[PDB]
Amino acid sequence: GCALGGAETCEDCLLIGPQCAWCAQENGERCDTPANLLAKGCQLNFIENPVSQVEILKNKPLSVGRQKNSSDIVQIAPQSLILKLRPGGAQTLQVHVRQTEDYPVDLYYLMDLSASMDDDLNTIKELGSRLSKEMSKLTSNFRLGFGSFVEKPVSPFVKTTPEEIANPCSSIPYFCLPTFGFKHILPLTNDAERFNEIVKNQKISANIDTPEGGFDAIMQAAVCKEKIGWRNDSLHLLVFVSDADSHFGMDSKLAGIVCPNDGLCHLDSKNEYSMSTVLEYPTIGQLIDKLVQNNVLLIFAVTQEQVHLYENYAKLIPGATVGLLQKDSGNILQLIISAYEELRSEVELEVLGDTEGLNLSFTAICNNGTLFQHQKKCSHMKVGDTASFSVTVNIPHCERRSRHIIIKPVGLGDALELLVSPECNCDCQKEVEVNSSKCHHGNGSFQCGVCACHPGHMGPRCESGH
Amino acid sequence: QVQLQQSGAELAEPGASVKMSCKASGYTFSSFWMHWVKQRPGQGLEWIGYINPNSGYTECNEIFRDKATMTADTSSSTAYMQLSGLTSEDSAVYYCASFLGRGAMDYWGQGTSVTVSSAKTTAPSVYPLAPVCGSSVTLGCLVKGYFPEPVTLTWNSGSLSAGVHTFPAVLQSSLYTLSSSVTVVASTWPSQSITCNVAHPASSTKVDKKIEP
Amino acid sequence: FNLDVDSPAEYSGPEGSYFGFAVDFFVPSASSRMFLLVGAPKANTTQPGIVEGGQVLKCDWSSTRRCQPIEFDATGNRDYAKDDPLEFKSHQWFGASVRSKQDKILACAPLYHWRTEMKQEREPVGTCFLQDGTKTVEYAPCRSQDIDADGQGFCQGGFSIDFTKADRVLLGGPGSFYWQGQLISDQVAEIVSKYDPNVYSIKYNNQLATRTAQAIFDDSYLGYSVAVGDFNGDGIDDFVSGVPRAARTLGMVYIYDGKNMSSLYNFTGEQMAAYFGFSVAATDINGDDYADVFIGAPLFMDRGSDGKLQEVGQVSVSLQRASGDFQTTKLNGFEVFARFGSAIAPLGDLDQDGFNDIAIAAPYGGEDKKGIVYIFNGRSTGLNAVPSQILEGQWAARSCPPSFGYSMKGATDIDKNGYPDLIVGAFGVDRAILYRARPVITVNAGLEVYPSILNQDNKTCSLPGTALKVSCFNVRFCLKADGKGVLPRKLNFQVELLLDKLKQKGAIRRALFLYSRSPSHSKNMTISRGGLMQCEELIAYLRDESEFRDKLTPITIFMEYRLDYRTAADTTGLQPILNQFTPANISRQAHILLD
Amino acid sequence: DIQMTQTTSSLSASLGDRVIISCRASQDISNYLSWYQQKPDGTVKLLIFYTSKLHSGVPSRFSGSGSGTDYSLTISNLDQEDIATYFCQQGNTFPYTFGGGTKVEMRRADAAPTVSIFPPSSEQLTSGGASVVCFLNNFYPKDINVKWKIDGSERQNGVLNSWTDQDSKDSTYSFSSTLTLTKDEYERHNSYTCEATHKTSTSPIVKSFNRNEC
Ligand SMILES: *[C@@H]1O[C@H](CO)[C@@H](O[C@@H]2O[C@H](CO)[C@@H](O[C@@H]3O[C@H](CO[C@H]4O[C@H](CO[C@H]5O[C@H](CO)[C@@H](O)[C@H](O)[C@@H]5O)[C@@H](O)[C@H](O[C@H]5O[C@H](CO)[C@@H](O)[C@H](O)[C@@H]5O)[C@@H]4O)[C@@H](O)[C@H](O)[C@@H]3O)[C@H](O)[C@H]2NC(C)=O)[C@H](O)[C@H]1NC(C)=O
Ligand SMILES: *[C@@H]1O[C@H](CO)[C@@H](O[C@@H]2O[C@H](CO)[C@@H](O[C@@H]3O[C@H](CO)[C@@H](O)[C@H](O[C@H]4O[C@H](CO)[C@@H](O)[C@H](O)[C@@H]4O)[C@@H]3O)[C@H](O)[C@H]2NC(C)=O)[C@H](O)[C@H]1NC(C)=O
Ligand SMILES: *[C@@H]1O[C@H](CO)[C@@H](O[C@@H]2O[C@H](CO)[C@@H](O[C@@H]3O[C@H](CO)[C@@H](O)[C@H](O)[C@@H]3O)[C@H](O)[C@H]2NC(C)=O)[C@H](O)[C@H]1NC(C)=O
Ligand SMILES: O=C(O)[C@H](c1cc(F)ccc1[C@@H]1CCC2(CC2)CO1)N1CC[C@@H](OCCCCc2ccc3c(n2)NCCC3)C1
Ligand SMILES: *[C@@H]1O[C@H](CO)[C@@H](O)[C@H](O)[C@H]1NC(C)=O
Ligand SMILES: [Ca+2]
Ligand SMILES: [Ca+2]
Ligand SMILES: [Ca+2]
Ligand SMILES: [Ca+2]
Ligand SMILES: [Ca+2]
Ligand SMILES: [Ca+2]
Ligand SMILES: [Cl-]
Ligand SMILES: [Mg+2]
Repeated sequence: GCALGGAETCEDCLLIGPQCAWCAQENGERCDTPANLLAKGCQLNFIENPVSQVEILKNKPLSVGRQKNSSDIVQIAPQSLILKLRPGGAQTLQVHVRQTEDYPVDLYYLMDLSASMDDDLNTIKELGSRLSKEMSKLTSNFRLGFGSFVEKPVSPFVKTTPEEIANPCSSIPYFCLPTFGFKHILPLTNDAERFNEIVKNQKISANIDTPEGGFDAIMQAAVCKEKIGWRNDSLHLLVFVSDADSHFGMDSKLAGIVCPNDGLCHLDSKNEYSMSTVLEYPTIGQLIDKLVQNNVLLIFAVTQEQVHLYENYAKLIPGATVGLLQKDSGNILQLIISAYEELRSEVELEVLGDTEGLNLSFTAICNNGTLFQHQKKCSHMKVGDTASFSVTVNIPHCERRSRHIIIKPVGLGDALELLVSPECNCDCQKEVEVNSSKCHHGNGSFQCGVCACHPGHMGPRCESGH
Repeated sequence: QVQLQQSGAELAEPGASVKMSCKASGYTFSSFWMHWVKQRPGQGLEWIGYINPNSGYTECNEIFRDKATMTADTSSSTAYMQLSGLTSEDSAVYYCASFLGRGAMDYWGQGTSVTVSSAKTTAPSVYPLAPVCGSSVTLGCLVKGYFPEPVTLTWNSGSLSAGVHTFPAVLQSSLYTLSSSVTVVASTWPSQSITCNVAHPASSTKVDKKIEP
Repeated sequence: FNLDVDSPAEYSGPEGSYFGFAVDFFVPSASSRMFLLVGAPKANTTQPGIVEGGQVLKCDWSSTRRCQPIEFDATGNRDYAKDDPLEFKSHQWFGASVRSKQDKILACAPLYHWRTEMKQEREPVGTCFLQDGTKTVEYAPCRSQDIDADGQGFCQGGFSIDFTKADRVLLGGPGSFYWQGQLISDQVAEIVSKYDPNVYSIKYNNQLATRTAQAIFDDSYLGYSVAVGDFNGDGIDDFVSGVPRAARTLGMVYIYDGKNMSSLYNFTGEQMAAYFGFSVAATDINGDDYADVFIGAPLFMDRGSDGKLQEVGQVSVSLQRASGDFQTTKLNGFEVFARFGSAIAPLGDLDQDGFNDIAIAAPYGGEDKKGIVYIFNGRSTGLNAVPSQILEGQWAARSCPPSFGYSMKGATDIDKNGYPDLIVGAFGVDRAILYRARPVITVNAGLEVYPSILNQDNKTCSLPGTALKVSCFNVRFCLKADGKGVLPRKLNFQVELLLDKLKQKGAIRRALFLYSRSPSHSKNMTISRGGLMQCEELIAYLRDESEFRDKLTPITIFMEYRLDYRTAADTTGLQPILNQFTPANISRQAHILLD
Repeated sequence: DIQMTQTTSSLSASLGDRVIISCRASQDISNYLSWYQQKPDGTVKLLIFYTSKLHSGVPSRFSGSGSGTDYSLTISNLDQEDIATYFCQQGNTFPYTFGGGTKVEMRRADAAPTVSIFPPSSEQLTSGGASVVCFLNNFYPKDINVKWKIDGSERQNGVLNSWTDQDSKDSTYSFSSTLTLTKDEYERHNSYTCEATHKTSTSPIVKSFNRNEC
C-alpha cells in the first residue's frame, strides 16, 4: 500500500504516508506498514517509524469558584503544549474552557453623534449609573468609557462653506458642533457619575450623507489600548451605537483620500483621530484583524432599518453581535445586559497564529458527555459549566520552521500556547557513516541500510562509475 | 433644437380653475428650471415664478402666491401650471420659458391663452355691409355676437387676399364681435359676386353672405 | 509573458503630485508620434491663486522621456462678484481621470466646486475639459440648476470617463441624487458646438442620463467606474458602470443601453463590503467578437485552509453569449490586503496569439507594498486562470504607499513593433512606467527514435575505437521556428539531449551516445523564420546486460531546446522570447525487448 | 421690486437704420439685464443676456450695453424681420421684472385713410339693434381719432374700435369703428356720420349717409 513509486529513502518514505516505516540492513522497497517489516525480518531495534506525539508543558487545572486573586483564575486548560507532527498525520488535542464566576468587564460606549442622535443623548443622561449598577450584580470590576464619531470632515461628506463648517446646522437653525471624525472623550473608568457628566455635556454635530464614518472610530477604539484603557485579562465590549450604515474602505476616494488605513493608533493631543482626513476608511478585513488581535468584542446597537446590514457584518466578524436599538436609545441598557449575558452563556474557540496551510477539525462537547457537535462553540451553558473541545491538527507536507499558535476562547485572555514542530526525519539519518565499506570502498555513505552514492557513482552499492 | 410646446387655449367660468401644460424637447428637462410668464392682452410681461422640475421646489412672485401652482412630470418632460380661483384679471396668455442661467430665460413656448367669462358657446350673426346708394369699392362684413374665439373669415373662399383688412375681435356685452373690409375695383363689383365666408368651429357654423346692393 | 521588465521606460513627476494616478495613450490623428498621458491631480499649476489644481502631462516616448503639462485651462477662479468666487479650482484633482480618443483628450476634476448663481455655496459638481486640436471646451454636465445633494450639486462629474467607438463620451458621477450616482453620455459634437463660456449650465441636445430613483437606492455610487462595450449586438457601444455600495454593500454593476440609457443587464456581488464594482472593464477575451465583462472586488475575503477569512480581492469574468446570458467565473487574489482587482486593464493581444489579454493589479502587494500587476492571457474557453507574468514595482515611498498598478492602460503599440504595450502608474511615488511587449517566437520541435524496441542480443554497431558488438539505435531531433512582427531572420538555438533521463541520481543509466559514450549530447543550431524543419541525426547505444539488471522501465530520450536571446535583438533593443505556451521540452521513450 | 422702465414705448425706423432702445432700473442690477423680441404673432425670442451676451442663433446685428441702472439694446442694419416689440428684463433679484416694452415700426411716407361708412344691414335690423360700421384703412402714421356724429351731436357711448397690426407689404395701418344702437334709436334719427382726424390733413375727413335717403 505504502510501497508506491519513489520512497527510496527513509525521509522519502516517511513523506508518502503517515503509517509507513523503514528497515535497516535486510538481515528494494522497505517502505511499508511496520507490521509487514517485522513480518519480513526487520527486527524491533532496527525498524524506523516516527509518529505524531503531544507533550504537555502547562496544564494547570481550571479554577473552580470565585477567585479573590486574579492570578489564580484559570479559564482554559491546558495552557502550553508541544505538538510533534509527522507529515500527513493528525493529532487530536483536548481543550477545556470554563468561565470564572467573577471576571472584569471593560465597556467602551461608541456613539453616533450626527444630528439624528440628539434625542438619544437626552435619554442616556443616567446610563452610566444605571448600567454600572446592573453590572455590579454580575462582575465586581466594571469600567466604562465614552467616545463619539460623526464623519470625515471633508467634502463631499460635509458642507464646506464657512458658515456650515463653523456650524453644520446653521441652516436649520440649531446649535451643532463642527463635524468631526472620532473623539475619544472618556477612558475606561469605574467612575460612573463621570460617565454621566460627560454624556450630559455632549452636543451633536451634523453632516450631509447618510453613511457615517464610525468604522474609523471602531478601528481606533480597538487599537489604542493605552489611551482607551483596555486592561489585560478582562472582557472588552465595544458598543457601537448608531442609526445609519457605515462607510468602508475606498468610499473616501470621493474625498481624494486614497491611502489605505494602517490599523495604527492616531489619537492626537485632543484625543481626536488625526488621520480622519488622510487615510481611507478601514475595510471589514482590516477591522477583523485588529478586533481579534486586541481581543475586542463588537456589539452593533443599531435601529431597525440597519439591523439586517450589521447582522451580515457580524457574521464575518468573530464574536460580533447585533442588538435592535430604539430610535431614542431608550433600550440601550437592556441590549447591553442581554449581549453580556449571552456572552457569559457561550464559549467559542479561536485559533490564532501561524495556521495558514494547516488542516483543523473542531468537535465541541458540552453538557459533560451527553452532547457532541462538530462546531467550535458551546452555547446555553451556565457560568461555571465546562466546555470541552477536540481540536484535530494535521500538517499536509513537511516543513522546517515550527509554528507558534494560540487557542483561546473568544473575548477572554486565557490562551493555550501551541508549538507545532515537524517530524519528517528518521533517527537513522543522523548516523552518516561516510565512506563506509558497505558502499564499494568509500564510494558512498551508509545511512539507513542503504547506500547514498558519491557523485559519479551509480548503483545499489555505488559499484559503477559515470 | 429646443422646443417648448404648450397646451391649447383654455376657457373657464369665474371662480373655476384651469391647468395648462408645457412639454419640453431638445434638452434634459430635469436639469433646468422652468419659468412662467403672464401677459394680459395689449399689456406687458409679468413674471409668475419658476419650478425646479427634478425636485418640485418652486418660487413665486408674491402676487401669484395663492393664484398659481406649478408642477412637473419628469417622465414626460412636461411642466404644468394650474390657475385657481379664476377672475377676469386672469384672462391672458401664459408662457413657459426654460431657465438659461445668468438671470435669463432662453427658450419660450408659444403661449396658452386663458379666457374667463360666464358666456356659453354662441354662434355668430353674419351681416353683409354694402355701400349706400368711383374707381374702387369697399365692401364689409360684420361678424357679431359669437363665443368663443376663434372665427375664420375669408372673401370668395380666400381668392381675395390683397385689399382685405380683417380686424381683431373685441368684447361686446361679454361676446366677441369682428369685422372685415374688402376693396376691389369699382368695375369688378357688382358685376362679379363677392361673398363673406365665415366659420365658427365651436358652433359647427359655416355661413356665406353676399353683398348685393 | 512577453513584456520587457528588464529595461522599461520610467517617467517621474513632482513629489506629492500623485503623478501616475491616471494613465492613457495619445495617438494624434495624423499617424504622427505617439505620447503618454499622465494625470497628476495634486500638482501645482501656474493658474493664479490656485493650489494643487492638478494637471495632465504629455510625455515623449524615448525621444527624451520628457513630460510637459497640457494647457487645458490657464485661468484661476472666475468671480461671481468682487471677492465672491464663482468656482473653486484649488485641490480640484484635475487629471484624476484622463481618456484619449484619436485627437480628443478628456480630463476631469472630480473635486471642482462651484458656487451657484442664487447663493454662496461650494458644491462639488465636478468639471471636465475636452481638447481636440487648438479647440478646448469645458464640459461640466453636472453643473446644472439641479442644486444640492438631492440634485446633482455633489455629483462630482468626471469621477470616471470613457469614449465610445462612435465619438460619444461616457461620464459618471457617484454623488448625484443623494449619492445614488449617475451616468451621463454626450456627443463630442454637442460638447464642443454648444459650448458657450457665458453659460454655466449648457443645454446639450441628445443627452443621455440616468434618472433620479427612489430613496432606497441612495448611497450606491453609480458611476464610480465605467466601461464601454456592445451587449445587445446592435453595434452601438453600451454603458457598463460599477455601483459598489448598492444591494446593501454587496455591490452591483449596471449595464445601460448606449442608445437610450435603458437598463439592459445587472451584476451583483456575493460578499458584503467587498467593493464589488470598484473597477470594471469590457473586452472580448475569447475571440468570439462578443465583449466580455470584468468586475473587480478588491476587498473580497477568501477562506483559507485553516478556515480563516483573508482579504485578497476577487475579479469576476463574465463571457457574453449570443443568447444574451453571461458565463461567469471568479478569480481570487494571491496576497492578503494586496487588493487584487483594484485596476483591470484590457491589453489587446499582448502575445499576438489570437486572443485578447488583460492585466489585473494588486497595488499593495509585493515586498514593502511596492505593488504587483498580473498578466492573464485569453483563450477560446475564456481567460487563463493562471497568470503568465508578474510585474513588480521597484520603488518605495514614505508618505502614501506607491500603489504601483493603481492605474493602467494597454492595447497600444507605441513602438510599432507589432505587440501592444502597457502603462502602469504608481502615484504614491509619483511615477509612471511603460512596459514594451517583446515579439513571440513560436517553435515547432520534433524528436524521433528509430528503432523504438531494442534487442540487447542484437548488435550491428561498433563503438569508437576498436571496440565492437554493441546494440544501437538512431535519434533524430528537429527544430523549426517562426514569429510575428519585427524579428531577425536568423536565430541561434541551444539544444541538449539526454538518454535515460528518468533514472534518478545514483541509478544506472542504460543508454549512452555512440561518439561521446555519455548519456548527454549538446548542440548549437541556427534556424530562420518560416524556414523548413531543420533536423540532425546521431546514434546511441545500450550497455551490456551485465551492467544493468533493469530491463523493465522504459528509456526516455529527453530533448531540451533553449534560445540565446541577446543575439536576436532589434533596433529597439527588444529581444524576442519563446512562446511560453508551447513546452520547450519533448520526450520519446524506447523499450527493451524481453524473451 | 425692481421697476424696469422703457421710456419710449414705440419708435419708427427704416430698413438699414440703427435702432437704440433704452431701459432703466430702479436699482443697481449688476448687469443682469436681458432683452427679448416679441413678434406680432406672440412668438418670444431671447436676444441678449447679461447685458452684452448674444444668445445662440440670434444675428450679430443685435448688441447690448450698459451697467448700473442704465442699459440699452442696439440693432445695427435693421432688417424687415426686426419689426417687433422689445422687452428688457432684470435677473439680479426675484421677482423677475420686465420693462414696458418698446415697439419698432417701419417708416413710411404719410398716407391718408380711405374711409368707408356702412349702414346697418337689413338682416340686423330685423333682429333689433343697428350697427353703423366705418372702415378707415391704409393710413400712416398710426395715430388717428374717430368721432361719431348722428345729428351733429357726439354719441361717444356705444362705439367699439379695432386696429390692425402694421401691414407688411405697405407700412400702413387700418381702423374699424362700429357704433351699435337699438333699432328704435337708430330709426329715430336720419343722418349718420363718421369723422376721422388724421395728421395727414388739418380738415377731418368726413363720410356720412342719410337713413331715409338712398
Ligand atoms: C432602447 O433602444 C433599444 C435598441 O434600439 C430598443 O430595443 C429595440 O426595440 C425594438 C422594439 O421594441 C426592437 O424591434 C423589434 O424587433 C422584434 C424582433 O427583433 C429581432 O430581430 C432583430 C433584427 O436582427 C437584426 O439586427 C441585429 C442587431 O441587434 C443583428 O445582430 C442581426 O444579425 C439582424 O441583422 C434583432 O436585432 C433582435 O435582437 C435583439 O433582441 C434579441 C431578443 O431580446 C436579443 O437576443 C438581441 O441581442 C437583440 O437585443 C431580435 O432578435 C420585432 O418582432 C418587432 O416587430 C420590432 O421590429 C429591436 O429589435 C430592439 N433592439 C435591441 C433589443 O437591440 C429598446 O426598445 C429601447 N427602449 C426604449 C425605452 O426606448
Ligand atoms: C437592474 O437593477 C436596477 C437597480 O435595482 C433596477 O433599477 C430599478 O428598477 C426598478 C423597477 O423598474 C425601479 O423602480 C420602478 O420605479 C418606477 C418609477 O418610480 C415605478 O413606477 C415602478 O413601480 C412599478 O413597479 C412596481 C414593482 O413593485 C409596482 O409595485 C408599481 O405599481 C409599478 O407598477 C418601479 O418601482 C427603480 O427606480 C430602478 N432604479 C434605478 C436606480 O434605476 C433595474 O430595473 C434592473 N434591471 C434589470 C434588467 O435587472
Ligand atoms: C503645492 O504648493 C503648496 C503651497 O503653495 C504646497 O502646500 C504647502 O506645503 C506643505 C504641504 O505639503 C504645508 O506645510 C506643512 O503644513 C502642515 C500644516 O501647517 C504641517 O503639519 C507640516 O509640518 C508642513 O509644515 C504648507 O502649509 C502648504 N501650504 C498650503 C497648502 O497652503 C504643496 O505641498 C505643493 N504641492 C506639490 C505637489 O508641490
Ligand atoms: O446625519 C446627519 O447629520 C444628517 C441629519 C440628520 C438629522 F436627523 C437632522 C439633520 C441632519 C443634517 C443637518 C444639516 C444638513 C442641512 C445641511 C443636512 O442634514 N443626515 C445625514 C444625511 C441626511 O439624510 C438625507 C437623506 C434623505 C433621503 C432622501 C430624501 C430625498 C431624496 C433622496 N433621498 N434621494 C434623491 C431624491 C430625493 C441627514
Ligand atoms: C499584559 O500587560 C503587560 C503590561 O501590563 C504587557 O506587557 C503584556 O503584553 C500584556 N499581555 C500580553 C499577553 O501582551
Ligand atoms: Ca434618534
Ligand atoms: Ca455621513
Ligand atoms: Ca448596444
Ligand atoms: Ca467574448
Ligand atoms: Ca493573447
Ligand atoms: Ca509594442
Ligand atoms: Cl434637530
Ligand atoms: Mg447621521
